[PDB]
Amino acid sequence: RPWSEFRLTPAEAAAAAALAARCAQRYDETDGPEFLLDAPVIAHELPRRLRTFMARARLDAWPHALVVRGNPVDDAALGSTPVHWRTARTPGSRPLSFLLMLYAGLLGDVFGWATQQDGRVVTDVLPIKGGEHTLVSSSSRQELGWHTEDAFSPYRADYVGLLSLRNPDGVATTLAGVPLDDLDERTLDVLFQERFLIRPDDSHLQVNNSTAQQGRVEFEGIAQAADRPEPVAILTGHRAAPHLRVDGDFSAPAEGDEEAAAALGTLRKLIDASLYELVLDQGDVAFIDNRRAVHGRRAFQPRYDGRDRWLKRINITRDLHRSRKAWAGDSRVLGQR
Amino acid sequence: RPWSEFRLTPAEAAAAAALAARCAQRYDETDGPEFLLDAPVIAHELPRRLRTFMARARLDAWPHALVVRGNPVDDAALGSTPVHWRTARTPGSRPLSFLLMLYAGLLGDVFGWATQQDGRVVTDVLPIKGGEHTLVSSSSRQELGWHTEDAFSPYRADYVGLLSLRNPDGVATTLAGVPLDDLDERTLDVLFQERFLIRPDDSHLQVNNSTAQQGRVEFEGIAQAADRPEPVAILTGHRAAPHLRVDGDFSAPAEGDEEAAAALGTLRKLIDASLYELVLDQGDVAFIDNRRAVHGRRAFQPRYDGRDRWLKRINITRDLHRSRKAWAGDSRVLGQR
Ligand SMILES: NC(=[NH2+])NCCC[C@H](N)C(=O)O
Ligand SMILES: NC(=[NH2+])NCCC[C@H](N)C(=O)O
Ligand SMILES: [Fe+2]
Ligand SMILES: [Fe+2]
Repeated sequence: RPWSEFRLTPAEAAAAAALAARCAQRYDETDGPEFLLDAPVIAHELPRRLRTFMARARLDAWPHALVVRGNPVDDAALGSTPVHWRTARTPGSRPLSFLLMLYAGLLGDVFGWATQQDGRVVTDVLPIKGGEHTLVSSSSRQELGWHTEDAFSPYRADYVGLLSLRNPDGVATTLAGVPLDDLDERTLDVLFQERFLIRPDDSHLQVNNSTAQQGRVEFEGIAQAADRPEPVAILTGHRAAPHLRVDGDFSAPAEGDEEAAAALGTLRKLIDASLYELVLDQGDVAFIDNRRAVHGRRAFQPRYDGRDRWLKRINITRDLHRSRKAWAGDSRVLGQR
Repeated sequence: RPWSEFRLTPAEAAAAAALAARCAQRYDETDGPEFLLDAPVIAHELPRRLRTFMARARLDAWPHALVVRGNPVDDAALGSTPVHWRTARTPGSRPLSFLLMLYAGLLGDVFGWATQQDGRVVTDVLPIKGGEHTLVSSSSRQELGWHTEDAFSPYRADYVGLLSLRNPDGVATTLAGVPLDDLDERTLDVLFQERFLIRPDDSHLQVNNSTAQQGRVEFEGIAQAADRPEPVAILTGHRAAPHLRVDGDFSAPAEGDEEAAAALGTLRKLIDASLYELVLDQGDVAFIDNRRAVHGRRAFQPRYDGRDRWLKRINITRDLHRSRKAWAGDSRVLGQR
């Protein structure tokens, strides 16, 4: 497969769950300063074979994601899928939120955005009634188009963690790498040049955060990024294994640049053609390499009966200090005037 | 102090030493692929209080270095200081080399250069007879001028680890941060612009590596960087806490750019004025933040009697994949044609 996969034994899965439950019993919340600081060290107590996989798989040159299968989730204990992310920090999902953060701590520094889901570090992906055909992760009936997470920002995550709390109908996450087998060298050259506009996605809009959140200054920076985007490259680094920065619905060529436009149009077609599926079943966790791959989610018919698909999500950077300009006044929650 | 300091208790120091000895007994060498992959996970077995310090101190906004005091070193067991780095992998220094790598594994991904000390990851700092007045770390009588480690390279370390095997006369390492209390905004503006040349230092020259090393292709990239340096900025990131990229002996203004020259001249004067001393006594380890601080070493009279000052050194990056263009054919040893 194009991702690296690990399956917990029942004993390993139970041990990780017990550790997460212990943390949930000793800390007030996942996003509190105390657990944010302690989690990477507590994560050292996770099963050795899992720690070995995470340390090595992160250093491999090829995988689009690190996938860990086999975390038990009891639907009765978990309770119904929340109707909105606002009310999604349910007691039943609490230990799994701690588990996600522990796993994330093995890969890097977790963080959130001042302008997304009220500045939470652990966020929620679930269908919101009335928001089926939006461009945000709470969509359903409309496919979530492929994207680099927070592509607009130089402080975007290196890894995006997704823990499936439930996914009864097996809705697929989509993934694609750089279509290096099909990009001609001229097109590749153009994609490496600063000739593209990438605007913030709709999750950073005031309407998709709680009221009175909301007037906070960090939405100014989002407005600037949308109104006056600076030209940037889509590809960076090594020509034989480039890093990728693009969003199918929020990228554009630089104004009047038809060669750049042609390169982007070609890239869209090649990514559409090479897009593949990863189904995160209940208890599966994926850490998507946000530099090597774009990701999305297939269209699905939401249930709205209390058993809708539901993920916990977390943004991870290899170096928090890279984003210090955007340390709102925290750190761990990013944004700018 | 401007650095963050931790002192091992005798029990903690002994436990860390036992772990390093265990590793030395089970692995053939520190730089072998096996220990490079395993060290970050084995490091999870280090004393908890040390792991907590390393996880937290790395995330603080202020320190120029992380300093760990109190590792025992027995001079009788260590043996005489080597006459050259080539012959410096002595049985007596072996466990301490493993210890350094374990500590480094808590902070990030270790790596070396194809063009420095024969591509070794764990390197040596000791005085070489005849090389007293050189610009390299084996100098003595001539002060080692302040510098960002490998300032010429975009793949330079985030942290530089220095473990003092011996330092009988207490020779000081020098450190300085960005002189933010004295840089006027115009000068600061200019330092943030791509108007400076930074060439590779003399440690990357063929003459300072073993013969037949030496014709290898990576020296071509070093020649290109020296002959045709691309203009780069000295300061990056947040204006209120910038990252620093400069070398007192290998930096220059862009050709004919007198405003840039004035800014560099001013910076030299301010760094010279704010330079301070850190003495790494026997058994002390420092991890210098290579983005926040420049460092050097005071002039000293070498002994050449077998008890000269001697450090083990290691380069650390928060993300190895940042340098994939320069993965010679390894990774862990960097360089380019
Ligand atoms: N092409 C897109 N739909 N981009 C936006 C992706 C979803 C966005 N990151 C969110 O959490 O809502
Ligand atoms: N200004 C300088 N002397 N720069 C070079 C610093 C020493 C070099 N990094 C070495 O290990 O030899
Ligand atoms: Fe996403
Ligand atoms: Fe140095």
